[PDB]
Amino acid sequence: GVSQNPRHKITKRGQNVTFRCDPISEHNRLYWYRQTLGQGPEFLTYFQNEAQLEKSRLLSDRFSAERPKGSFSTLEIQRTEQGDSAMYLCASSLGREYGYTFGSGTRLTVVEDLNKVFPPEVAVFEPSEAEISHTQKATLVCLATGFYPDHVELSWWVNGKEVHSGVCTDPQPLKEQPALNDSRYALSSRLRVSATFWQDPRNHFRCQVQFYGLSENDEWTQDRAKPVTQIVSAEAWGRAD
Amino acid sequence: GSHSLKYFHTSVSRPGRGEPRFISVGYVDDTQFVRFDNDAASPRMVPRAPWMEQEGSEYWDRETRSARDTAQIFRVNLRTLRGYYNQSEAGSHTLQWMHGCELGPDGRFLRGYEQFAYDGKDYLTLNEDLRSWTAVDTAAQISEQKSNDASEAEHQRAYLEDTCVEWLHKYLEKGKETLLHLEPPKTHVTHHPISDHEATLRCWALGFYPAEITLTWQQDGEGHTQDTELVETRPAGDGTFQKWAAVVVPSGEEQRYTCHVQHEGLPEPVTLRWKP
Amino acid sequence: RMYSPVSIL
Amino acid sequence: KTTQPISMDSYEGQEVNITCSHNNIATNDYITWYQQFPSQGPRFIIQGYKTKVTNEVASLFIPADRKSSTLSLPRVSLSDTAVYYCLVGSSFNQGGKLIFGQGTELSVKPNIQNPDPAVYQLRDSKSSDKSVCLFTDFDSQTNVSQSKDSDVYITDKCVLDMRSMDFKSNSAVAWSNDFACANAF
Amino acid sequence: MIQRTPKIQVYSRHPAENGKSNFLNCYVSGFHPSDIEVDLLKNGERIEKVEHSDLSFSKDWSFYLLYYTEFTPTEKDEYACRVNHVTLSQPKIVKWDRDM
Repeated sequence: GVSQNPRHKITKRGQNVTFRCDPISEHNRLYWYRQTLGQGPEFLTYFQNEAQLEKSRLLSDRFSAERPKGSFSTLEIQRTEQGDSAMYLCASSLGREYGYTFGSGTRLTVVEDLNKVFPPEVAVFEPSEAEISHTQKATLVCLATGFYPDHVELSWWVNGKEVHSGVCTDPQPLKEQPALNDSRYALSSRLRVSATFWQDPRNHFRCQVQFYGLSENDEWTQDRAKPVTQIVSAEAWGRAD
Repeated sequence: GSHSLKYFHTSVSRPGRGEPRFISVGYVDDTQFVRFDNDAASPRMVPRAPWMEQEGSEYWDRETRSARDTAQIFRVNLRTLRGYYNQSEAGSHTLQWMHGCELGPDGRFLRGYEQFAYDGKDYLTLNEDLRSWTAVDTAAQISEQKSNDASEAEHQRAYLEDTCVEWLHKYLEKGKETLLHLEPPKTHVTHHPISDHEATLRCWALGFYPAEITLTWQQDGEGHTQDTELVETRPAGDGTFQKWAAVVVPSGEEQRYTCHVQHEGLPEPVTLRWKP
Repeated sequence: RMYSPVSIL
Repeated sequence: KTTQPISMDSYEGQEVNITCSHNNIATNDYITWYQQFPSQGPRFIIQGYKTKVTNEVASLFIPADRKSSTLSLPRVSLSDTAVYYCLVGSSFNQGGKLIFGQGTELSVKPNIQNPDPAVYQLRDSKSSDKSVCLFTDFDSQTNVSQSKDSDVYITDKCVLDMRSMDFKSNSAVAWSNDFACANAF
Repeated sequence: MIQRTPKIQVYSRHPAENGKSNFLNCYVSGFHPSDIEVDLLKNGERIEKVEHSDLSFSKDWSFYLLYYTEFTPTEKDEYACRVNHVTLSQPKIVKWDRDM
């Protein structure tokens, strides 16, 4: 399919950014779209080979695409603003219609200052024995709190192996201070398994949270720990209680 | 006065001599008006007719884009076809694609046709109803399937019946100076003795447009009449066509040979006798 | 005007 | 240009009917529907001109008037829960330059087999002083009210599926930083 | 695969008149594939400035080209067309004859 670099980008207001797209090989057309929340993708620009054809009427001259070699393409946003914060979707096709495929996207958040960025703190909470006797089941809950922005990937890991049966992460986060616009986020996740499977002493649980935050490129002059890209994890074991 | 807009696309592979050659040419009636050729200095759709010279860069951009699209898909299509027929990578092979709309005397849409051919033979052929194909082959039957699913949007009917007609009507109004001008043939007879027994009479039509003509020879008497040799109509290289018909007649009898010429540029059919 | 293909073979 | 519903509400195993509205559709414009799952890019599902069409994924019905068409989803699953956008146009003028609306957010919920609205308290594996509240096993036919005071925090619902034990259930989460888990609703 | 032998027609835009400005034509048609060589000869030696038409074809998918140069025809000057194609066992030469 279409592939996008990177899947997550944070950038300070007023600074430049450059996503990249690598289309399905042999597709001679590549399109850039921009999608904000609760909205269909808006068309930005496209190419036939390396030739940048029609360029949207409503497009900032901050925005500007390149497809040298008519293969990969790079969208470049200059002097970033709040509104810019949106999913940048890539698309590739064989002429006007056939094989029309969208990439998964690059999520962009423009923060008014880097200091607003915080990594998540993660806890796994064991099941209630109230629940275990009554419903004959054991609902674990994972909890990532105090991260900004919302660039986190939360998986479950039973005995070294990722799982999707029983799992439920929230659709989008909720805000800790729903008023102040750059609020810090929190997200939950459940893993329900059989009463007997949580009561096995040998059965290991682990709630992983991949963060996406600053990278070595980003200058950090503050007291506290630099809020870098990291994986923050939390575990539980089965007990015969 | 039965008019046409027709396109002719040719794609030819060249294993390890670059990627496939692609050429497009369009025709109003019997006048070529546009070329595209992906080798030649500019890989762009260009005018081949003085009247196309004052379409702006909008028009040419669209047509250039449409051409590179067709080219790049036909590069793929050759590899597919090579696959279905199980032919080596060294063989050069040919994909051809042709379509046109035809109007009657009255400007009433008459027919659409669109057609594909691989290596000379009919490959895939659009039907009367303009929404369904006939495949010659087991392999074509794969391509038949794939072209039905996607052309349930009636893309051919849409083009042929509607877009092709509209644009025909447009090219006719732009070119009319040259195109709707009926150029009657300049017509004369030539005598070429063989023996004292027989000469050849040759009836010439020269410098005519359009290219639909009839050259017939007839004989006053009850005598035999040797087979006429009709040469196939041929471009002057300046817009107009040439044709000739020839008999060998017994010497003496040459004034019993009358040559009739039918052409729309001619008020009524002309009749022409050798006169030395 | 010509038209580019929407399907392939 | 075309309007549809901003959202639509379904139950599992059902058939769902979203209708696009294209009164000024061109004579040769055709109707083509995308399906965008949470996070992933939009995916082509079905295109139609005037004939009714039927693929694995779905079926598109067009009436004569051609002023409105209706994508119809069979035996809708939990997975089949996305935004469904309706485009009206033609490659021929578009250039593959797609124009998307707001689309229609499709929710699919499970038919709650044994309604059993409970509440439970769970202990932080590592520091047992701190906890979270679990509203679970409840009916789909109910809104989960937001938080009230400063530092009460309450999530929307979240359908989970236990495959090798054919049991779908609901669940939500509250926590605070006294405050009994006995108070929500 | 189809291979069709080309059909040749050497000739003149205008009726030939010794000393007067004219155009020599060669009309290769009915052939397949596309791959073709064409020279106009002046007394058995190649003319080195010949134009030609954009490759086209017909109902039957056979190709047709018009090779041409301006010439000045005379009494004794011999013009022909040398065509080669995979289908021709050796280059076919067709002599120009102002009466055909």
